[PDB]
Parts: sequence; C-alpha cells; structure tokens
Amino acid sequence: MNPFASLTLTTLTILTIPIMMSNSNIYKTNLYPNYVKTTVSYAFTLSLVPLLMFMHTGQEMIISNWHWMTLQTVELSLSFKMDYFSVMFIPVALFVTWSIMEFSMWYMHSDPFINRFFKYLLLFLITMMILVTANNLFQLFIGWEGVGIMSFLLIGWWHGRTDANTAALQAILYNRIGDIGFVLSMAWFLTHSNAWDLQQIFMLNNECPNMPLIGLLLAAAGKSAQFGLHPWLPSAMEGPTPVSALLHSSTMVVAGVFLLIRFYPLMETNKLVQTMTLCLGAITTLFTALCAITQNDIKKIVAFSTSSQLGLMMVTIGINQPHLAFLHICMHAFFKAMLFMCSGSIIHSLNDEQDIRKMGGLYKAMPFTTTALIIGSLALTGMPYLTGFYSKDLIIEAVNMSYTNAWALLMTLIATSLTAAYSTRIIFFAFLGKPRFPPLVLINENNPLLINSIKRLLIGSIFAGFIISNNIPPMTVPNTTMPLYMKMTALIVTIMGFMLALELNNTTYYLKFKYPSQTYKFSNMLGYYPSIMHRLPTYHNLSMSQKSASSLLDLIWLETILPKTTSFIQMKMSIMVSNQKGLIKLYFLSFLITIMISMTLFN
Amino acid sequence: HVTKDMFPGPYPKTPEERAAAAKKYNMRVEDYEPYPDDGMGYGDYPKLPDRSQQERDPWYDWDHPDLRLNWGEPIHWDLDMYIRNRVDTSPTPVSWNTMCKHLFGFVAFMLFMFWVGEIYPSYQPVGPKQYPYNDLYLERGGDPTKEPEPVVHYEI
Amino acid sequence: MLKIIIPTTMLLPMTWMSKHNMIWINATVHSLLISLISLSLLNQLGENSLNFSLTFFSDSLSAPLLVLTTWLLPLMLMASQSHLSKETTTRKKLYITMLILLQLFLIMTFTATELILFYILFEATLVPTLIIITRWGNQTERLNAGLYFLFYTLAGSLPLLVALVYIQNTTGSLNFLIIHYWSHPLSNSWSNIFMWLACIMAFMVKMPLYGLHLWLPKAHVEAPIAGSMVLAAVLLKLGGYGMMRITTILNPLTNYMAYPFLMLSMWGMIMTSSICLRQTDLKSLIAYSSVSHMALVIVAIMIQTPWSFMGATALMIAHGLTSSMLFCLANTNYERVHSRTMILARGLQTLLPLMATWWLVASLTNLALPPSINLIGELFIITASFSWSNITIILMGMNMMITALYSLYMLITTQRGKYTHHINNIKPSFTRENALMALHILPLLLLTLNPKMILGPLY
Amino acid sequence: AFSAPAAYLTHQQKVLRLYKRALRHLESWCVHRDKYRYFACLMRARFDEHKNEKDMVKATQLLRQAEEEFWYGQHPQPYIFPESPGGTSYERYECYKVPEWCLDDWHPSEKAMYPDYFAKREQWKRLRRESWEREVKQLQEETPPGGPRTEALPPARKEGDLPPLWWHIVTRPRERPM
Amino acid sequence: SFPKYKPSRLATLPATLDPAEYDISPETRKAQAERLAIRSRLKREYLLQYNDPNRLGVIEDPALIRWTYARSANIYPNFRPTPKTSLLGALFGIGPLFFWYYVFKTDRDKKEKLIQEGKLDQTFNISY
Ligand SMILES: CCCCCCCCCCCCCCCCCC(=O)OC[C@H](COP(=O)([O-])OCC(O)COP(=O)([O-])OC[C@@H](COC(=O)CCCCCCCCCCCCCCCCC)OC(=O)CCCCCCCCCCCCCCCCC)OC(=O)CCCCCCCCCCCCCCCCC
Ligand SMILES: CCCCCCCCCCCCCCCCC[C@@H](O)O[C@H](CO[C@H](O)CCCCCCCCCCCCCCC)COP(=O)(O)OCC[N+](C)(C)C
Repeated sequence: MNPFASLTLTTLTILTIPIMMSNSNIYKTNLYPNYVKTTVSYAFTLSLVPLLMFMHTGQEMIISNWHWMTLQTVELSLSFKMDYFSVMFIPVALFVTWSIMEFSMWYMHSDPFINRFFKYLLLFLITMMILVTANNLFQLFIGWEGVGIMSFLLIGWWHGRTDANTAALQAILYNRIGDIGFVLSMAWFLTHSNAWDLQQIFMLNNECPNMPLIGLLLAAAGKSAQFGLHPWLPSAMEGPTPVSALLHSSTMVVAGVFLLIRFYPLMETNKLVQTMTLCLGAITTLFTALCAITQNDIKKIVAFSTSSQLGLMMVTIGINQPHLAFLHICMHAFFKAMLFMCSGSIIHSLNDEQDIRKMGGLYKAMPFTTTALIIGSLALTGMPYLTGFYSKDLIIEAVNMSYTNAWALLMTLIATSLTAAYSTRIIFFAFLGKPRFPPLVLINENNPLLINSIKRLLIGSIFAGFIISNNIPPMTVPNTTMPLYMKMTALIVTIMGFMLALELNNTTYYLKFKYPSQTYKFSNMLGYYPSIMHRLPTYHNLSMSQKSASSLLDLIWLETILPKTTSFIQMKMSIMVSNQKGLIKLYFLSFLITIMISMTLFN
Repeated sequence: HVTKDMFPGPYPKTPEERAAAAKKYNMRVEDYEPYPDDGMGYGDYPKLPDRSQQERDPWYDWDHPDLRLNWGEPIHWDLDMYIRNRVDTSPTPVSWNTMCKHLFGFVAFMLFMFWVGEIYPSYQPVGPKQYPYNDLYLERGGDPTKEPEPVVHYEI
Repeated sequence: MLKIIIPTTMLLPMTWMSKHNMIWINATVHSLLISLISLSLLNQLGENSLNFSLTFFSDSLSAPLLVLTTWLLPLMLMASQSHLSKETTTRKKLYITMLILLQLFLIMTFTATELILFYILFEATLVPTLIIITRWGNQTERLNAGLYFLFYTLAGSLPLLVALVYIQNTTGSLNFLIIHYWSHPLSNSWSNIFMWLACIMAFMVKMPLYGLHLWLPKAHVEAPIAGSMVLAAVLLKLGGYGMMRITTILNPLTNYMAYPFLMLSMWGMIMTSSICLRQTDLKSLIAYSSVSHMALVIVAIMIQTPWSFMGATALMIAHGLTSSMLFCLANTNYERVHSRTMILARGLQTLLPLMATWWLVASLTNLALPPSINLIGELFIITASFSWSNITIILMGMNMMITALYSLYMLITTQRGKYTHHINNIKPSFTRENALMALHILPLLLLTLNPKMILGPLY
Repeated sequence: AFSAPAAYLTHQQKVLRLYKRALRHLESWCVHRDKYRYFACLMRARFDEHKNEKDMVKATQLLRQAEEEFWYGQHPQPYIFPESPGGTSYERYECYKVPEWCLDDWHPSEKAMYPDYFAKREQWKRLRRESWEREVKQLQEETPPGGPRTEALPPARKEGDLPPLWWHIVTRPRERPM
Repeated sequence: SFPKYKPSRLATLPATLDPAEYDISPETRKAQAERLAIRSRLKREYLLQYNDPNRLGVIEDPALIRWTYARSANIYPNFRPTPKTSLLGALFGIGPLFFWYYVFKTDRDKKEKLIQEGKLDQTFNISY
C-alpha cells in the first residue's frame, strides 16, 4: 500500500524498542543513554519522510488499526490521526528531544541513575506522541494522563528533597483540576454525539453548545498553565534542567493549547468560548510576564516566559487562528528549548548556581553560550526573519486587525513589552557586568555534546521559521493592507521595552539605595497568588477533613446513632429485666396481675 | 512497652491531675494547656502552638531531620497537616491582609476591565466580508431543495 | 459447575492429610490448578446464560467474580505463609480450612440460581471470616470488630429473608430465571416501599453505604492479611452482585426510592476521600478508599443503565485486585516495622527499590490511570451519571482529584524523603513478596487488553 | 548544627545575628560588589555607633526598632546558597544516602567483591562493640543527678577511651555519597 | 517608624518581632532552663538507645503512640453531646445531603417536564 501510512506508524513503534530492552543487558552498561539518543535521532530522520510527502501533495490519513472493545452502538478502536498537525509536530518534537538527550549526556553525567533518567525521558516522549496523534478522546486521554505521570516522576527526580515532592504533587493537583473538564467533555460528547471519534464529533456538531467547549477550555487551561491554574509550571523547575527544557518548556505544556487546536472546527462556531479563551490568554500572558520581569532565578524567568508564550497561544486561538497558534508552538519549541539549554550550561559551569546576582561577566568567559542565548532572545522577542518572527509578527498583526476585546489587545501589547524587558534582564544580569561568582573559576564549555546539541537548535532557531513558513500551504486569508504605524506596532513596542528596561537596569550601578514599592513586592511574590491560594484553601480543606468528616461524623455521630444507641438500649433493658431479687412474693404478685389482665384484655 | 497510665485520658479538672497530665506528655506544667472541654474528643491532649514544621529551626540537629522533630517531644494534634509538604504558617514579608487586598484588587479590576472591553470592542473601518454564492449557502449546511433568497453583493 | 466445586471440597482432605511441612506447597499448587479450571467459565454467551442445572448457573456477571475468587486463594496462602510460621500444624491446617470453606461458600454463592440458596450461602460466608478475624488477629480490638462485622450484616439480612419468603408466597418462585421473565411492576405503596427497603438494605450495608460503613475500617484494621484481602476483594462485591440481581423486581419504585441512597453515595464518596487525606494508619486509609470506590459502584447500580452496569462490573473487579495489592504492600511494611503507622517508616524507596516500584504501580492503578480497567469502570459510571444529571460531574471530578491526592500522598509519605535513622531491621524483600505483588498486578494489565471479559452481561 | 544549643540567646548574640542577616539582605539588594561594599561600610558605621552603650534597657529598646526596620526592608527574595535550607539544592543528595547497616544484609556473593573493605568493616565493628560498653559507664558517672541540663557530650578522658556516642557521627554516609 | 506587620493564622508573627523575647525576667530564664533540661534528658535517652550496638529494631516512641491513640481511639469516650457539637453534626452531616437532593431533584424535574413537552432535542442520544 501507500508508504506514507507505514512510515508514520514505524516512527512511533521504533520509539518503544529501548523500553523493551530496558530489561536487557544494555540497560546495565554505560552505553544506554547513547543508545536512546541514537534511537531518537533515527526516529526523527525517519519521520522527516511523511513531512516531505505532505509538503508535496498534502497526504492525510486516519489509521484505525486495532479494534478494542465495542459498546453497543459505540465502537472503540486504536486509531491514529496523521493530519498536518501530527506530521508537522512529530519531527519538531523528535529534533528537540534529540538535542535535549545529547545535552543530558553531559549535564547528568555524575547522576548514578542516568539510564533511568533516559528511560524516563523516552517514556514521556512516547506518551506525548500518543497524545498528539490520537484520533479519539480515549486515546488522547491516555496520552494526557501519561505525560502528567511522567512529569510527576521527573519533577520529583530527587525524592529526598521535600520541595521536589511538593512541586510534583502540585502539578498533579492542578492537572486533575483540568482533568475534571476533560472528563466532562468526554461524557457530553458520548451522551450527545454517540462518539469519542473526531470524525463523528465534527459531523454531528454543526453548532456546538457551550458545555463541551467549556470543558475543553478548562482542560486546556489546566494543562497549559493559564492564569487560574498557573503556579505549577514555575514550581516545576524543581526537576533537572533537561526535564525543564523538554517537558515544562516546549512539548508537554503546549498540549493543552494543542487540544484546543485539535477541536477548532467546533470552537469557531461559539463566540462565548472564543471570548473566554481570548481573555484567559491575555490575562495569563500579562500576569506571567509581569512576574517574570523581577525574578532572580534564571530558570524561573524562563518558565514565566514560557507561560506568557502559552498565554499568547491562547490569545491566538481566541481570535480564531488555530494554524498560526500551531506555528507558534513549533517555533517556540526551538528557541525556548535552546534558552533552557543555555541556562543549564551556565548553571553547570557555576557549580549548580541559579541566581543571577551571583553570575557576572560571562560574555567573554564562555562565548558560545553567550551567542546562543543572544540568538534565542532575539528570536523570542521577535527579530525580523528569525524563527520567532514568522509566527509572533503575524500573531500581533492578527490581534490588531480583528474584532476583539480592547482590554485583551492592550494586555497583549503590554505583554510584548514585558517580554523584551525580561529578555534584556537575563542578558544584562548574566553576561554584561563584572564577575560575581566565587573565586575558584571552573568555567568550561569544551564538550562536544553540549556544543553540538546547542548548535543544532541554534540553526533551527535561525532557519526553521523561514523554511516551514514557505513550505506549508496557506490556511488563512492574509492581512495584506494595514496602517503603517499599526504594522510597526510590534517592533516599536519591543524597542520601547528594550530601551526602558535597559535604562532601569543601568541605574543599579548608582551608589544610592531605597526601599522597594508595593508594585515591586506584588510582582516579586507572584501577585501573592501562590501564598494565599496555597495556604487558605488547603488548610481549610485539610482541617475540615479531620474535624467534621473524620471525628465529628465518622467517629462520633454515625457511631452514636446506630451502634451506641442499640448497645445502650439493650444494656438498660437487660439490667431492668434480669434484676429480680429472687423474692417469689413479687413473682406471684406479678402472676396475679397478668392473670387478671389476661382475663380482662383478651375476651 | 507503654503502660495504661501513659495514654491520653479525659479532660483534667484539678491542678493535681493537670500536673500529672503535663508529666505524661514530657512538658512543663506551666506550658501544658488542654483543648477547651467541649463535646469534641480532644480529652487530655496538649494544645501546642499552631506553628507549622517549616518554621522550626533547620540548622538544629533533629532526630528526624526531614520532619524536624525530636524523639520524645509531644506531637501537635495536626502534625500531618503541617509537614512541609502541606500548609505552612511561616511569616511573610507582607501582611496577610495586605496580600489578600492586593490580589483581590487585581483580579476584580481585571474582570471589570475585560467586561468593559467587551462593551467597547475594537475593529477596523471595514464592512462585512463578502462571499459569492448566496454566502456559500450550499457549502454551509446545504439544504439544496429550498432555494433560499438570493443575496447580491455590491461592486464599489 | 461441579467441576469447580468438587476440587475445592477435595482441598480439605488434601490439606488435613498433608505433611507438617507440605501444607502451603500443596494448597498453593492445587488452588492455582482450580483457578486454571475456573478460567473456562469466561466463555459466555450473548444469549441468556450458562444454565448448568436446576441449582447452579453462570453469567458474564458471575464468571469474572468466580475467577477472581478462585485466584485470590493462592495469593492469600502466600501472604499468610509468613506471619503463621511459628504456629502449630493443627492451627495452620485450621486456618487453611477456613480459607477453603470461604472459597467454597463464595463459589456456590455466585452461581446459586435460587434467591434463598443465595441468601443461605451469602450468610454462610459470614462465619469463616468472623473466625479468621477474631482468632488470628493481633490486636485486642479484633473481637469488637467481629461483633460489628456480624451485627451490622444481620441487621440488614434478617428483613431481606422475610421479604424473600414473602415474595415466594405471592410469585410462587424465587428462581432468577422465572423471577426475571415473570417480573411485574411494583406499585407506589407503603407495603411496596417497605418491601423495597427490605430487599435493598442487606446488600447496601455490605458495600458499604456511606452511612452504614463504620464496621469496615474496624474489620480491615483488625483482621489478618488474608482476611483483609478477602474482605476488600470479594466480600464487598457480594452486595453489588446481589443488588444487580434483585433490582429487577423493584421497578419502577427504584426511581423514587434511589434518591436518598444516591445522595448518600455521591456525598460520602467526597467525605471518605477527604478522610483519607488525614489518616495516620495505612490499613485505615486503604479501607476508606475502598468505601469511596464502592460508593461509586452503588451510584452505578442505582442509576440502572447499561453503561452503569458495565462500569460497575469493571470497577468491582479492578478495585478487588488493586485493594488486595495495597493491603499486601502495607502488610509487607508491617511485618518489618510492627507499627502500621504511615509516618514512622519513611524513605523506603532508597532501601527497597523494587517494592517502591510495586507501590508506584499500585498507586497508579488506584488513581485510575488510563487505560486501566479502574478508569474504564470509572468513566463508564461517570458518563451514565452525567446522562442521569449533568450536575453529577462536579462531585465526580472532585472525587477524582481527591483520589489522586491521597494516593500520591500515601506513596510519597512511605517511599520518598529520608529514611528513619533508628530503624535498622529493614531486610531485603523476599522472592515470595515480590511474586505476590507481581501476581496481583500482571492480571490487571492483562485484563485491560480484553475489557469485555469484565464488562458484564449488558456488554 | 554541630554545636549544642543553649537555653537562651544573649544580647550580643542577637546583635551579631541581626548584623549578619542585614548585611546578607543588603548584598541581595546591592547586586554589584562596589555598591555593596559602600553600603556595607555605611551599615557597619551605623551598627558601631551604639557600640559602647551601657544602658541595657536602652540597648534593648534599640535592636527592636532595628529588627522592625529589617522586617520592613528585608528583600522578599534574598540570595540563598544552593545547599542552604532554602537553596535550590538543599536536600538534593539525600536520596543517595544509605545507612551503613545496610551492608550487613548484602549477599555473600556481593561481599565476595570488596574483601578488604569488609575486613576493615569488622575491625570497626569490634572497636564499636568494646568502646560502647565502656562509654555507657563513662557517661553514667559523668552526668549530674537528675539528668543532663545541656545536650553536650564529654570527650574521652582516659587513654583507650573513645568519645561517647561517636558511632553515628563518625559513620555519616557522605555529603555526596554518589 | 515603618509600616507595621500584622500577623495572621496562616502568616504568623516573626520571632524577632515578639515583645515576649525582649521581656527577660528570672522566671523566664528559669523556664527556658527547664525546657532545655527536658529536651536534653529526652535527647540523652534517645541517643543512648540509638548508638547501642546490640539494639536491632525500631526505637519505640511513646509520643507517637500517644498521638495516634488520641487521634483515633480516645475521641468517643471524650465526646459530650453539646449544643455546638449537636448543631455542627446536624449541619455538616445532613445539610449537604438535602442541598444536593434539592439540586438534583429540581434538575431532573426540569428535564422530565421538557421531555414530556417534546422540546428537548435528544437526537443522536443512543447510549445511556
Ligand atoms: C497610546 C500611546 C502609546 C505609548 C504609551 C507610552 C509608551 C511607554 C511609556 C512608559 C510609561 C510607564 C513605563 C514605566 C514602567 C515602570 C518602571 C518603573 O519605574 O519601576 C520602578 C517603580 C518602583 O520600582 P522599585 O520599587 O524602586 O524597585 C527597586 C529596584 O529597582 C528593584 O529592581 P529589580 O532589579 O529587582 O528589577 C527591575 C524591575 C522591577 O520593576 C518593577 O517593580 C515592575 C513593575 C513596573 C513595571 C510594570 C509595567 C507594566 C504594567 C502593566 C499593568 C497592567 C494592568 C494591571 C492592573 C493592576 C491594578 C490593580 O523592573 C523591570 O524589570 C523593567 C520594567 C518593565 C517596563 C518596560 C516595558 C513595560 C512598559 C509598558 C507600559 C505600557 C506600554 C505598552 C506598549 C504598547 C502600548 C499599548 O515601579 C513603580 O513605581 C510602578 C509604576 C507603574 C506600575 C503600575 C501599577 C500601579 C497600580 C496601583 C493601583 C491602581 C488602582 C487600581 C484600581 C483597583 C480597583 C479595585
Ligand atoms: C443511617 C445511615 C443510612 C441508612 C439508610 C438510609 C436510607 C433510608 C431512607 C428511606 C427512603 C425514603 C422513605 C419513604 C420515601 C417515600 C416518599 C415520602 O416519604 O415522601 C412523601 C410522604 O409524605 C411524608 O413523608 C409521609 C412520611 C412521614 C413519616 C416518615 C418520618 C420522616 C423522617 C424519619 C427518617 C428516619 C429514617 C431511619 C429510621 C430508623 C411523599 O408524599 P406522598 O404523596 O404523601 O406519599 C407518596 C408515597 N405513597 C404513595 C406510598 C403514599
């Protein structure tokens, strides 16, 4: 039959062979990480073929290979959707994972359980590939939960650390809050459309009601860390830097956005859910950029940048532009993965130090990391003809040229300013000044693994936007004509952010000191959202679950009602009946009374 | 190896049994204080300060360093609620009321302004997008056996 | 059906005439063989049933429960081998006799074409469990637990008996087939309301219902490991099987009468899930989790739709396996530490890594991770409830969140963190314990490959 | 950590703790080295102004305004060394720490590898077995009646003596066991 | 002067802002000395049992036993039917049940009325 179908299934299948060999002898040797890396590279170069076929003719398939249980009129089968989104995202994710694994062989070299780390990385990749290619809601739920469990296991990688376990349970909690909406959507779609299959859902819903779309939006908000459910993504930086670069930066966290992309035929028929998506994205991007511009942990800054980018993706979905959101996912993967890789290089060279107050002049001390981070920041802020340009410029133009909320547009523009601001914050505080790290200089970049893994994603961050944008077919009408100023809005906002943040950073050299303002405090403690919301509800829950449910009802009143009352009643009745002093006088008096009662009562 | 006299008992009423209970829990009689004698089954158990375990000294050499407890000390009634994995009560740089006011103020202002932007949207100086064949009647829902009212688009 | 019953009876003479050091080997081998024999009742029909004789019949609701019941005995023998080592030969043989008698009663209970025969065996199961709890339990509370476990049950079961004989005086038969084919609507009357209550409360107390669930934490915490295994895996499912069997004659009165039980279940699942969050005892926590899952099963049976029944069957099987595994893991910890308190022995992943893997898999399957059969049952029940009323999704989602929370809390408290310093008697895990965990867990992941085997007669 | 705590902190201990904490938070505010040096000299001059004060009531009235001022301007995100109780690698390597008694449960085929290590191990175990029975008596005779008042332990006072309760201090796993 | 810090239940008072630590009196110092003496006696007992080469098991903790027993088995003998206890029990154990019953009964009554009227649009609703 057609080759296109075989290649798509072979990529996913050969991704699983190292998991099968995890019980073999190679898992006991030091060659296992290289084996996993080689497998992932081969899968990437094999998956490049269906992408070429789609770029040529646009080949599309559904592969329902295995029939799993059938539920009366509902048939469940193992089915894979190999549309443009799948055949475009699979090579990008495989490329990013290849670079991340090559980086990890240098970053996690001293870790005793490095084979288990790679086994874990591969399991996450498999679950994410299951999530992306799923054709029905049950398989997509399988991938949804698998990536969550893998993130739980990889955040709490150092399980002797209390904060790592706290962060892992936090991620699980917020993702279950989203899973409520996911399960609501599944129940609605089965009850009304009689299917979890995507084709039947699209066919039978010409005008989709509010409830299933609101469930989908809740699931997306949970898994993409939108404003109501945001803190778990910054808290997830407890895991090793490769985990932060792969899962919580570019691949797993876009899953929620991808879900809204996967259901876009139904989303475009509902104005209320579109408006909710747009507003949620706008508030998320603004709030997370505002938190970012004042952080001191470099990984925290990059995580807040990731959350802002996800909010921008949600804004793009809310303005009814799903393909542009997918393109942003693909571009952000490249440059944000490289950003975390550069951050991890800095952290390793400075003896596991993550605070920017203790890193000074690294522009010359370690120059390949410097140039890679500069390129990544220029791609992130949006510099013409780089990878981030071909997506973000169109995002801003589309939001400007659309019938949207004025508040959402304003928040998006301010978030672009703040993106430039925290990018220049990282550069200024980590590369420009005098050194502020301890005297024993252990700075070293000379490892082929680190250099090669970073430079592959550097070439990606330079050219992938141009190549992909020029190879995919047009999926939307262009915004050909604009006012000149409104065409230049993104660049002027970015320049204003750069200049104002640079000016405000240059005053730290002055010999004057003053106490901070309330705005600074609000920005630094993350709007105080993690404080209040991680102390007030939890306490009130836990306290209640011991005071009322456990002690008041279960240990006291439910015990008082049935068993204790019965015991008391029977005890008193027994004590009354048995307590006779053995005086037959009283016995025969009772006999006379009952004799006369029997004579006067039953006749 | 624990005797009958080493278990929690009923609420202490006299100073002598109060001192005996304080002795049972390896704490000073002055420092001992039971829960108020209400219907709740607290009985004879010390009401320790409501501080979390995150507030305990991390530089002290505890017998249980991760939980920050010593072997013989009395255990807070709600220990499992304060275990550094859960709710903590550590002092913050900003007051609780101030944080509540600011967080609440921000969220409410954002919601109000989103509503306002809904009332006052943004758009461009253009009319509706025009589509050729009766606004794509056949391609959007169909029903070819109805012949709807034609719509003619204006050349300008 | 005698091809299963007779070998189970022959297990007794084989046990009592065994050598002093050969009882465990022989019992385990022949119990595994009986399980293999019973595995051929899974070949069910889309037609009525496998009506072997006038006394016993098989169903695709009965067959998975029968297979689970047979499979549980070898695991119980393996789990009981350790703590009964210093025991006399006669008393070990008596313990094995109690286990075999309980299996025989359960096997005959699940086939039992008659409602009176079902009642007699359903109550006959009460005696060996009571003896096991009150005789080979460690604490002083076991006696009290037994009392509770007894009287609760009888408090619900004596009215049922009365109702049962009453029905035969009016219908003329209590055979399931004639009862099903000749069913007539139940009028909305006071007499019929009390007949409905008499028919339901016996199975409701054994699930247990949220209001009537107090006996279960006592009985599970006090019982030995095999007692806990059989209580959590099979004995809780007798109520579900009985309700599914008997609700055929209770229509249309179930529509009105189900409301109090539906509210009790939907709120008590939240209540018991939250109780699990503040629990200092592993066995008590696992018992409360069982109460939550059986609350969901009660909701499924009361809704009384095809998807409800399929989900209830799947969830009963999955919970039986998962809860038995959880009790076995907690018991492996207890046999080392002798405390049974969760906070005491900590950081066991560093000292026992493979057992930490077993803990992780058991917590994941209790958490209802797809595509496990736990989640298949959960999702089918949730969809049926959503069709019943769209507002149930709130309580179902809260229950899912709290379930994930306490499952991972139990995993993290015992396996993660720093080891307790003064505990130095933690030995490497035995081949027996690892094999016990594997024999619990591999059947679950195999059943997820063929779910229709555990989806019941409405599949 | 290693040293035993006292019943209370003296006034000068409190002053020195405030000094260290204030300078640490000041360098958290003053990122650059020269700015921090300047403002740290200013802070030291501000501290040593009341250095020779003899009124203890007025000195205790001081340090209270000082701690209130510190709490007002305390840099809500101070710098923490990575392995300190708030740092990013505080308890990172606790999962690699295994007790020394675990080696007693190794299979003989495992102990067949590393024979010299295990021989030294029984040397240590014999040393412990004798020293302990001596240490219990030494601690019993040295401890005041009514129980210890401070959790400080005595040194070895004889020739063949070992410090009492030395085993679990000497045989700590390691800072970086793997 | 500077803006005041106000403590709360979930954000307690800092140690260095307590008026108590700066009010030193001989009785306070004596109380601190006895607290340290109790802690040191407990620590000595624990370390004596901990460093013992002959000990091969769990060091039993009476404090932990008391904690678990108080949490579990001492509740009911210390229960007293009190207006506070009775009202809280009735509220927390009955009110949610009736609240949910009212909600679900209203929802299902509306659904049943709609389905009788025929204006529910149950097309493609095959599985229940
Ligand atoms: C239409 C015409 C278009 C053109 C328009 C004009 C173009 C631009 C003009 C510029 C206008 C202003 C730009 C200045 C930015 C501020 C910079 C500054 O001075 O900061 C220092 C100063 C204090 O710093 P510090 O305490 O001394 O810090 C000590 C060290 O420096 C510690 O320092 P550090 O080392 O730790 O870190 C430094 C960090 C720390 O600095 C901070 O403290 C961060 C906080 C300030 C930055 C926030 C700017 C954006 C705010 C967005 C808010 C959205 C609405 C939120 C609603 C909240 C209300 C409750 O600062 C930074 O990282 C750089 C700042 C980023 C700014 C660069 C780009 C953003 C400017 C964009 C403005 C709008 C143009 C958008 C472009 C597109 C046009 C549509 O900040 C302030 O005083 C705040 C000023 C503005 C904050 C507004 C919020 C006030 C809310 C009060 C309540 C109001 C009532 C609400 C009603 C409620 C009803 C219930
Ligand atoms: C404790 C832990 C859990 C245990 C199990 C709890 C579950 C048992 C709950 C019993 C289910 C409900 C019982 C009867 C339901 C019928 C509906 C009736 O009660 O409501 C109205 C009935 O009105 C009044 O309710 C009359 C009954 C009032 C007397 C009952 C006492 C009320 C509170 C007592 C609760 C104690 C329960 C436990 C006892 C030990 C309906 O109005 P009406 O149209 O006229 O009657 C229609 C029915 N007809 C046609 C047969 C006549």
